[PDB]
Amino acid sequence: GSRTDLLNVCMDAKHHKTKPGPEDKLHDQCSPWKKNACCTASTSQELHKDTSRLYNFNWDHCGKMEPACKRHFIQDTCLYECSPNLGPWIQQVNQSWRKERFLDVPLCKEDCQRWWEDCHTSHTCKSNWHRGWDWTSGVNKCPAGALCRTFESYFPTPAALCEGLWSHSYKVSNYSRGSGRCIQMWFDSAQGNPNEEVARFYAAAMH
Ligand SMILES: *[C@@H]1O[C@H](CO)[C@@H](O)[C@H](O)[C@H]1NC(C)=O
Ligand SMILES: [K+]
Repeated sequence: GSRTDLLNVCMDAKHHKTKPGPEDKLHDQCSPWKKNACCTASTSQELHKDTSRLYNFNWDHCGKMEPACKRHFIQDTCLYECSPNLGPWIQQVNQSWRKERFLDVPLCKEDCQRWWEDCHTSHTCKSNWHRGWDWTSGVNKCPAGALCRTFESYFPTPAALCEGLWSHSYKVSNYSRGSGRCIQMWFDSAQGNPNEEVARFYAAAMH
């Protein structure tokens, strides 16, 4: 094989398409991926719906999450579901309907900082959202022992948030947005998808 085999691929998990392709009808925040996506239109619709049971996650576990904060979580979800440029960060986990996950996606420090700043006023009860919720109500709720606190209590720094939230799905890069060496969670599609060249950078040959 070749390192370029990790370019333009979709991870093997849950909703993902088998291979990347255009999706003219991606919804709202996911539309920047419309030219080449690993998500379907339906997935993009459902992830925007706070009460969806097709895409079930309760962002309002500690009262209503501020829109300025929630938008980042939606954006994170669009990148996760739709990106065809995260091949270099795929890791095998081999769970039911979830063969792969992401490991250490090098999120631009500016995207991490802004996410954290915008979520400073909001509340949560957990520093790792990937496991441990009480799901007996039908949606995730704060489990025993987990008190609602300011985001800053559970995530003292932006790195704590981006790296901790989904068990190291991101690793903060100190490169700048548009360096071509860190993944942007937020980008407009006007001038193409800037993460294509980022994947190519990390896929370049050894030595
Ligand atoms: C980013 O900068 C911080 C603060 O100096 C440092 O701790 C961390 O190792 C850096 N991360 C990189 C270079 O990926
Ligand atoms: K992308």
